[PDB]
Formats: sequence, C-alpha cells, structure tokens
Amino acid sequence: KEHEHEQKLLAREQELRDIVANTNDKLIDISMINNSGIVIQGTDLQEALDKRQQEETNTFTLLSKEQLKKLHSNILNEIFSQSQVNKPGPLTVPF
Amino acid sequence: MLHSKNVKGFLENTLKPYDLHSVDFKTSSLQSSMIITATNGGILSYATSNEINSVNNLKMMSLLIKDKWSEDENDTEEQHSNSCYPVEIDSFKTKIYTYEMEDLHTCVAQIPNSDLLLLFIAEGSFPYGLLVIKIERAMRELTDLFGYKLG
Amino acid sequence: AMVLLMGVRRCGKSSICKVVFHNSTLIDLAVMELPGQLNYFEPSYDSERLFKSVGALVYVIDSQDEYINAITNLAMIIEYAYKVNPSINIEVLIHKVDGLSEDFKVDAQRDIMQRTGEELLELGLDGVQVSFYLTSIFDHSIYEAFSRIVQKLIPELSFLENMLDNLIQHSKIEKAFLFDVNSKIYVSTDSNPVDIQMYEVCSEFIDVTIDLFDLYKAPELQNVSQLANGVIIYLRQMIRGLALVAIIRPNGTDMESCLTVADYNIDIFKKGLEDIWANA
Amino acid sequence: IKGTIAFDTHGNVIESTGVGSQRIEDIGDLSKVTLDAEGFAQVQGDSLLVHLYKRNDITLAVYTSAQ
Ligand SMILES: Nc1nc2c(ncn2[C@@H]2O[C@H](COP(=O)(O)OP(=O)(O)O)[C@@H](O)[C@H]2O)c(=O)[nH]1
Repeated sequence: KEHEHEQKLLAREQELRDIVANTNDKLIDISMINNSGIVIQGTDLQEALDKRQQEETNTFTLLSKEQLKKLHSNILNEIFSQSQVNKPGPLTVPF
Repeated sequence: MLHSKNVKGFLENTLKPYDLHSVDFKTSSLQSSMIITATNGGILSYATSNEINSVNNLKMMSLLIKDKWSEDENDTEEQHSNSCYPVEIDSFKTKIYTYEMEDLHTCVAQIPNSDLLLLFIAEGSFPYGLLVIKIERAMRELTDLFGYKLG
Repeated sequence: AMVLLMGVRRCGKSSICKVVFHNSTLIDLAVMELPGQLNYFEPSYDSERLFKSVGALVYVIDSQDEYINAITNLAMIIEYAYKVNPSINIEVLIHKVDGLSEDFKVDAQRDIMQRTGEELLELGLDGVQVSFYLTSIFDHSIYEAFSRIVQKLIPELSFLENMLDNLIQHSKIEKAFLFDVNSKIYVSTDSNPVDIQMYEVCSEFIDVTIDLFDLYKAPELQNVSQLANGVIIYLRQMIRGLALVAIIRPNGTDMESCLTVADYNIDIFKKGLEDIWANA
Repeated sequence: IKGTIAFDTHGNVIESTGVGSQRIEDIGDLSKVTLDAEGFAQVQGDSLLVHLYKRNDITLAVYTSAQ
C-alpha cells in the first residue's frame, strides 16, 4: 500500500510542479506592461482588410435625391439625439 | 473638489446603447466606461454595463491605454494619421486616438487643457465612428471639468 | 499536526501559549500542555495513541533554573517517543534568556546540546536529530521558533518557497511573508534571509490591520501602507487564516502602476494557492 | 434598398446594415470616387447600384438592387 502512496506522491509532485508552472506563466512584469504591443491603432477599414487577409481590381463602374437627402439627415439626427447625455447634477462642488 | 456620485451617474448614462428606429440597427452597450488621469493612468471613476478581478483587469487596461497614449501625445511626426480625430469645442483643442485591443474597441480622448482622460471601451462589433460621435458629444457636456488639474 | 508542549512546572508553557495563541495541519490549533514532573514513567500507560497523534514534540527548558535534571527527564521522554514513532520531529526551546549575554547564551546552548547528545548516546538512541531554539516571550524569538516548528510540519514547503520567489521576482517586492491571522506565525517566505526588523514591521502591520478592522465592524482584508520614501507595505488575506504581507519597493516608478501590477500578480498567486490545499 | 453604410472622410464605419454590413472592404476603393456639387452619386458595382451622399464630411453609402 505504501508503493501506492509513493505513486500518489509522484502524482502530487507532478501536480504541484504544474501548479507552480501555471501560476508562474501569468506573471506580468512592468516591462511587459510598457512594451506590450497589444494596444494598436485600429480602424474599421483596416480591421476589414485584416479579416479578408485571414479569410483568404476596380469593381465599381461610374455611370431618389429627396429620399436619400431625407434619410441621411434623419440618420444623423437620430445618432446625435441619443448621444446627448444630461448630467444628474454639478460635477465639481465648491467649499 | 470633485463629486463621485455625479461622475458615476454620468458614466452610467454614457454606457447606454443605441437603438435606431427608422433603420433597424441595434447596437450593444459599451464594455466599460471610466475616467483616468493623464500622469499615471490610474482609474479616478469607473462604471460597468453589467468583481475585484474585473476592476483589476480594467485598471490594467487603463494603464496600457495610457501608456500607448503617452507616446502618441508627444509625437508630431506622421500627424496626418487616419485614426486621429482632433476636435475643437469651445475654443479648446484636443486629440482623439482610436485603438484596437484584441477583440475590444478602445477609444480615448484627453479632456482639453487639463490633466484628465476620458476613455470608452466597447466590443469588436461596435463601430468606430459611433464611438467617435459618442465621445465627442460626451466631451461637449463636460465643460465644468475643463481646466481641472491634479493637486 | 498537533504539537505537544512538555516541560517542568513554572517553566512558562502556559504563558507561551497565552502570548502566542491568545495575544488540523497548518492552522494554530489548540495545543496540549503537559506538566511533567520528576518521577518514574509507567511503561505504556495508554500513551502510545497520544504520542502517535503528535505531529512534533516541543520541550521547554528554563535557562534560569538548574536544567540537568530537566535534560535527564527530556532524554527519558525521547527514549520512548522515538521508539513509538520514528517520524516525530523533536524540538527543544531554551526559554527565559532575556537577561543573558550573547556569549552566555551561546555557551548555555552548547552545553545543553552536548548534555543532550551525551545522554542520548548513553541511552543508545541513534538517527534522532533534536533542534534547539533560544526563546523568550518579550521578543520575536518565540515567534520564530514556532515558525520553524510549524514549517517542519508542512510537506509543501518548497513549492510555496518557489511560488513566493516567483511572486517577489515579478513584482519588485523586497520581502513577502505568508502570515497567519492569529499568533503572527509566518508560514512561508522566499530564499532571502528573514530580517528581524522587517519581520517586526510586518507583525505590527498585522496587529494594526486587525485592530483597525475590529474598531469598525457590523456593516477579505486588504491594506496598503506607503511610507515617505515610496516603500509600500501590502496586505491581502489568503485562504482560511493565512494572510500575505509583502514589502514592495517602487524603484522610482509610478505608485498606482506598481499597485495595479502587484494587485494583479497577488490575485494570480491567490488563484494558484486555491488549487493547493495548504489552507487549514 | 438593400443596406446602408455610413462613413466619414476617414472611411471608418458609423453604421453598416444589410449586405453592406458584410461588404466593408469597398470603402477604400470608394474613397477615390468623385461626386457632384450636391454630393449625390450613382455608382454601379457587383450587380448593385450604390448611392452616395456627402454632407458634413460623412459619405453615406446606400445599396440598391440593379435588377
Ligand atoms: N522574563 C521572562 N519570564 C517568563 C518567560 N516565560 C515565563 N516566564 C515566567 O513564568 C511565570 C509563569 O509560568 P507558567 O506559564 O504559569 O508556568 P507553567 O504553568 O508550568 O507553564 C511568570 O511569572 C513569568 O515571569 C519569559 O520568556 N521571560
């Protein structure tokens, strides 16, 4: 039975070494914070281009006004209306 | 001085999503909304759309965003970048930079003539132009915090 | 790991118990005092289960009084203690050494060691190693002695040493201690030597934290204490009664960035400590 | 109308609906297409008619079926 305990201790040594290695792998230093490179400038067009790059000529040929003029202005107004954030009070209080 | 309750309510209000009715275009809410300093990048105030681990992760992300913004603020070469949207509101000039953080769209904008930063973070499906308009109209309403410096 | 406290009357076992444990395996359990006077030991008076249930035997010797008979009684105790169970760690504390010089203390410890070794040689015991500690209530010595005694009864010592070494190497920590909430008995540390002054600083930090928390109650312990030179002292309660105390130096960096990276690293360390059942 | 795409002079998406929600990569090509004084345009590509309108430096791309 003690040989089974020896195998259990060997499994304990492997598990505890794995536990040490697992918590050792998530250690982030300040050098990792300063030179991470994760925060990169990304645009919608560049994101679409990278998506097409990972997934994988002049297509457009040059040839109502009231409806488009109404809908563009209405879309802009609906975007600007919901962006109006009213404060619940003053931000800085005096003495 | 400062008031934490009003700034918290303002950030909670800026966590509101968009629901367009003329065109059926539903947008999700922002992932996180917070205000950070321009010197150390620590979180002054914050608000989440939906505990300590997430706060620490948000502080780490704020530090990363401030670290990336610090070099961009002190660089004048390649100033005509397509990801920069410098707006001037009430004769106060600022620079807005958009960033991509893996699967999260993070946009930051310095509060003009002050040592504070305003940061909006959303998911990868969120459009960047809506974020720019959102943070511009948010900076339009923040006139009382203009000219505020750390003690 | 129940430790047994043995000694003559008026040697200081009850006072040691009060001072340490009143101000399982690892927690500060209710230890057992045992007044052992000079007498003839009864052969196997149902004490085999008691000594088989003791993780480590601790003996207390008063340095003020004569101790040759105390060493003789200690040898008589060890004579059956090692026979019943050959895996018991035996510890001997030389108590009440506050009013002695360093040379006198070292000479007394050497004389006690030589007498115990000669008496064990006379009794024929071999393969037994007995540790000796110069302890006193009025200073840190009893805390360090109990720390060593507790550390001898944790089989996961080296893995905790490696974990704390990695935590210190990746957080600009000067010295991190894994305390317990009661008795101020630090459980694990790094490979760096245990500085007495820093240990006293961390112990009084533990006392200040617990007292200040107890002053405001009835509505996870965390504490950050920053000094004038930028040196911060951090606290975070671990699983069960364990608490982590670290001294982190800024090295000319941002305070809030250092706090954020230390918080994230220590939370990762706590998540790793959740997997190992070192608590309680 | 099959979908709408809203983008400014930088070309970043403000809104993407319909087929244009999965047709984002054409903004870089459409940034070189000339307009009129009123901002309107009718440019055909991939068997679809795309209608443009630039007002306050934002070009709204609207998709309609050619057939
Ligand atoms: N100066 C000094 N006196 C001690 C120390 N430990 C115990 N004593 C003395 O021992 C007495 C109490 O002994 P006690 O604990 O009741 O003995 P026990 O009941 O046999 O364990 C007190 O009067 C203390 O003065 C010590 O570390 N330093």
